[PDB]
Amino acid sequence: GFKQDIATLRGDLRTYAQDIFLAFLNKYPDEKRNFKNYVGKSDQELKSMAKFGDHTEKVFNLMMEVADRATDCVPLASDASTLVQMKQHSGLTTGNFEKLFVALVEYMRASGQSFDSQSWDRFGKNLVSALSSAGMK
Repeated sequence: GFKQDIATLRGDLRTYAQDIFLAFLNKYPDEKRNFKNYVGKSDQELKSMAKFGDHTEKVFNLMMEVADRATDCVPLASDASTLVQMKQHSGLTTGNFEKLFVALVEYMRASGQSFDSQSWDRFGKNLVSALSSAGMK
C-alpha cells in the first residue's frame, strides 16, 4: 500500500525521482519554465546534469518524508507550511504541485508495479489542499 510504496520508491529513489520528474517535465513542457536550465535538453542529457540529479533526488527525499509523516495520505500542516515558505517555491501555485502528482500517479499506473496508485492520487489532492491552507495561491 501507500506506506509500502514509500519503501519501494526509497529503495531506488534517485532512479524513480529522475524518471518520475522527467515524465512530469515531458507531460507538461510549460513546467520547464520554472527550470530554465533544462530547456532544450533530452532526458539523457538531463540525467547527466549534476544539478538535475541532485535536486530531483532532494525533491523526492523530502516528498517521501512528507508522505511518511502523513496520516491517511493527509500531510502534516508543518510539512505543507515548509513547502509553501521555501524560497525556491516562491512563485509556484497549487497547479504546479497538482501536475507533478498527475505525472506521478500516471507513472505508477504505467510502471506495471504494485503501487497503490489511488492513495498517491489522494496524497497529491490532500497535499494541494494543505498547500492552499498554508498560503499557496
